[PDB]
This record gives sequence, structure tokens and C-alpha cells, in this order.
Amino acid sequence: LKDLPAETPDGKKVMLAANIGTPKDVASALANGAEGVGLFRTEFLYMDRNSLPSEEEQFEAYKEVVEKMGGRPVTIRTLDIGGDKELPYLDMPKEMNPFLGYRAIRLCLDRPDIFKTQLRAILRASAYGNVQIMYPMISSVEEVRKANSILEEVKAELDREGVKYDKEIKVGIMVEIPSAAVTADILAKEVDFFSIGTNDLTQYTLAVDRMNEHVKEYYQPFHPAILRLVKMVIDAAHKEGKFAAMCGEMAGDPLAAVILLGLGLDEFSMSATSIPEIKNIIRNVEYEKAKEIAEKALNMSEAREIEKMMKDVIKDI
Amino acid sequence: LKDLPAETPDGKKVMLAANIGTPKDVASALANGAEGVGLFRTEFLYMDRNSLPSEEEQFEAYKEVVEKMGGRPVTIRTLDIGGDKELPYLDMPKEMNPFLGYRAIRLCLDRPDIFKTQLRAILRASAYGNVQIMYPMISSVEEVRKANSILEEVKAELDREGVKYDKEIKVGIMVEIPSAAVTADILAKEVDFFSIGTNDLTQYTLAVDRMNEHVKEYYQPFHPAILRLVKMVIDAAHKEGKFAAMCGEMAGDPLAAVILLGLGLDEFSMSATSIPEIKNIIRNVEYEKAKEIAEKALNMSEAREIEKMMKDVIKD
Ligand SMILES: [Mg+2]
Ligand SMILES: [Mg+2]
Repeated sequence: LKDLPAETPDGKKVMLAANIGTPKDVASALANGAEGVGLFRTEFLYMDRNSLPSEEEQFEAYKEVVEKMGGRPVTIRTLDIGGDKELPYLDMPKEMNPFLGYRAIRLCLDRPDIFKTQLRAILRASAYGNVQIMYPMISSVEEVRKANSILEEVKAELDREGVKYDKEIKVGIMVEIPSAAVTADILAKEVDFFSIGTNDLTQYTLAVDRMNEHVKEYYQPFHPAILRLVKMVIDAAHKEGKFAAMCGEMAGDPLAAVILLGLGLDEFSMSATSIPEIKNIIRNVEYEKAKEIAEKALNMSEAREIEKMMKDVIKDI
Repeated sequence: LKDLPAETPDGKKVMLAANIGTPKDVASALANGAEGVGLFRTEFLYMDRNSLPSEEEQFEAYKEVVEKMGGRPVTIRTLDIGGDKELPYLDMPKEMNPFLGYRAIRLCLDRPDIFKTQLRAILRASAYGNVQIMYPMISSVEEVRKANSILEEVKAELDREGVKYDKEIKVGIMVEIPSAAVTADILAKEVDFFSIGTNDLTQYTLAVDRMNEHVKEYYQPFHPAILRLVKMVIDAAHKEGKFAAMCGEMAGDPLAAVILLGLGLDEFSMSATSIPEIKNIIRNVEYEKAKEIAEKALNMSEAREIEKMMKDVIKD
């Protein structure tokens, strides 16, 4: 049943959640047993249009998802877009390397008018259910503090207006810039949770644009560096009594599941149709064994060795 | 201070070397007391022309530098160029993010004809002085192996041709892709030395193109992540009994000098005119003190605070 938990035969439970891109994705997420939305991408509100999305428009979309998820947590990622999306109204610079450029939280900090509208909408939606905020493209704890300063300005304005919001709203970050993983210990003290964006973490850590056909082979999700950074983030979160999620494609990859379980990942967020397959793996591997396998993976020097091992593991299940 | 060693009062010596971009840079390097060339950039041979540089042309350039340096080590970096530099004859593709694309060692491995021509010229040049080879843009040990395999093929060619080269030639890598720093322990077993390219390490680690005016402030050389990766690379080299150099701009920065010293950096490579100032700092700070200062820096959370501290350290 989609209602059985992702729980090992020796009693370790993890959370399986859905990544969504619009409110229409909710039905499929629940049908597949999602326990929450680990990543609500908000780009849909900004794309394919000629004006900034109003607070009310954003609010209605966030509220719909929050309500339909019936108390399950909904982690909303703030604007994660750059000038490569070539959106007219946004009036963005042409850039030589947009992936390393003026995008996401950097755009939001430079344009707090835009950022405040979205934060207002999210905070208003939090009165209707279990909402979390997640900042993308964070390189440093200094940026988290800047972002939170704006969030607090918005909360104070809502207080003055008598507009309600969840005063206990949890605010975390995407860990995708390598510096955020390397300094996860510093960040863990000042965020409520981490969610690892392994797609971009892998690209930045290996300096590879995986959409570039000429270098696609250099995108290596099982590179030991990636496993090391993932472990570092998970351990840093736990040292501070906080949770570590992953919403990058890796979390929905059956080959990565046992390693992630063994490393102590708390929440796996993925395309909804991937949930049953990962749940089945978790329900059929002992946590004690998964820890041993993760340990073996961390001792390996090549991505292909880890992949060979993980293929053998899945075969055995 | 020219002929004076870069050595602390309590006896810790480091090597100060020059970064160069053309053989014409040698005189100034020597004038400022460079003990070697920590980075010979080879892009000049490929720029401003209608076809690839011949093996002979490359050879002549490398030979000149190696001889003029009179026995001092010359670390030659292999082709580091990407499609963002418009060199039509090169035929490199248009890319959305060239800094993360088909460039440097990736180009060389895909086009071994180009790579072999350069490697032959460097090897040939190594018969006339102290030459080292350094591969740029390495993300993994597997790439090092591939590059060395081509090097070995070239060595074999020269042997059959009875052409002379240094059999003991040292081969290392630039550490600038974050994965290479994170797995420096793996890489250290299979390279002869590291040189840290902090310019690009900082750009990749913080995901920032520092030439982008909208985000230039996100480029922060003293971010704790950069210091931690630098320490990791130095320690990894040392565990394998090997040396760690740095040729990024940080090595020439007076604010970084005491931290780098305290971390145990072996070689600082920089614009020639920066050498005297760095030497002066090293000669006027105790190694024991530098180690404490480095430890303090590595315990801090904010680049701005680290910079403040270092400004006070060298104020004297
Ligand atoms: Mg991302
Ligand atoms: Mg470089």
C-alpha cells in the first residue's frame, strides 16, 4: 500500500515527499503516497508572461497546495530563476555564464520589491497549513542573514496590518553551491533545515554544465566528492538537531537509495511516480546493512566502483 | 631583499615563484628574486593566429624560459583555453556556460592531436633545464590517468626517435575544480604535486563568475570554504610527502600571506612585482605565530571578519 511507511525491517523510518512545479501536481503526489512536498518550485508563477505575478496570484497558488496537502509539510522554494529564462519584463542582463550569475537569491536580494511580494504570499498561505520556506543558491551564512532580515521586515508589516501567518514557520536552504556544503556546520546554526539540491551541487562541484553535450560525461553524480559533501551536510544538520532532505534527482534514484538511507538522510523528495520504487527499497533493506554499505561507498576512490556496488545491491533486493 | 630567502625568524622557509604568460616575463621575475616559475601560462602560443602553434614554435618558447631560469623549476601549465575566447581556427562550440564547458584538459583529451604536440614540446624542452608539467581543470583522478596515458605514448614516441627528455619529469595538477580539492587525498597518490588555482577554485566553489558585474561581490577569496579547501589540499599533499603550491591571485595577496604560511603552503607563485612584499611579510612573522593566526582564521565564520583580522596582522 501507498500508506505503508518507508521503514526498514529493523525499524528505521524516513520521509518520502514529492517535488512539484504547479498545484496540478498534487493529486499525483498523494496518489503515490507522498508524505509532503519537499520542493515546491515557484518558477511557474514568473514564466510565460509579461508582468510580475501579484501577491494575490502567488497566494492563491500556494494556498491551494497547502490546503490540498492536508497538514503535510509543503516546502516552498523562493524564486530560483535567472536571465537565461529570458523573461521580457524581468529585464535581466545577458551573461557569459548565467549558471554562475545573477539569479535566484541574488536577484531577490538585489530586488527586495520582488522578494517581498513572494514572501508576503508564502507567509499568508502559512495560515492555512504546514508551510516551510527554502532559499535557493545560498553560498554563505551572510546571505541567509540578509534574506531573513527581509523576511522579518515582511512579518512586521503583516503584524501591523493584522494579517496572520505561522509565527513558527521553518526557514531553511537549498544546499547546492559547494561552499554551502563545505560550511554546512556554520549554516546549520542559522537555518531550520537543509535540502540538498544534488543536480546543481554536482554541476558546480565538478564544474560541468550537464546540458552541454560536449562535456556531459563529466557530470558524475556518484563522484566521491559528491558523496562526501552529502555526508557532510547530513552530519552538520544532525549535530544541530535539524533535518536533512534531498530534492535533487539522486533522491529518486533507486541506486542511491541505500547509500542515502545509510548516511542518515531524513527526507527524500522526488518526482511522485518514483516514490513507490524507493519505498520498496527502504522497506527491504536493514538500516544496519545500509550503514555498512554507505561506509563501503565512502571508502571507494572511483564513481564507477560505487555504481557497480550499488547495482549489485539493487540486484540482491 | 632580492637574494634574501623567504624565511621566518624562527626558520620556516617557503619558495616564492613567478607566474608568467610569455618568455618576455622572465627578466622581471628574476629581478624580483623569483626562485622559479610556478605557473607558465601557455595560451599566448594559441592566441592571435589563424592556425594551431607548431611543435617547434612551442618548443622554442619553452626552451628559452627553461634556460633563462638557470636550473630553477619551471611549472608549465598545459592548454587552459575554452570557447569563451574566440579563436575561430580552433572551432570550439558555442556554449551557454563556457566556464563549465569544453575547455582546457577536456579539450585536450578530446583532441589528443593538439595535446601531443604540446606535450612533445614540453618534454623536448625538459632536456635543457628544470621542467614540470601541470594539467588544468582536473575534476577527478580518472582524468589524470587519461592524460598520463597520452603523455606515456608521447614519451614512447620520443624514445623510439632517440629524442632526449627528462625521465624524472614531475607531473602535477592545478587544483581549481571543487571536486579535486574535496578528493585531494585520492589525487595525491597519483600526482607529483598540487598547485592551487584559487581564482577559479573561488569562482566554482561560490558559483560566481567574478567578471559578471551584477554578482562580483559574491566572489570572496576569504570565504571560510575556500580556506578549508586550501588547507585540505595542502594537508593531502603533505600526507603523501609531496609539495603544495598556489598560483592563484591569493598567493600574491599580503592579507593572505600569514594564513598561507601558517597552513604550511610550500610555494607561492605570483605576479613578479608582488614577490618582494610577500617576502617581507614572511621574514617578519614567526612561523609559530603564523600557525596560531591560521588556526584563528580557520575558526572564523565570515570572510569580512577574516579580512579585518588580517589587515591588523600585517598593519605593522
Ligand atoms: Mg538548483
Ligand atoms: Mg584556472
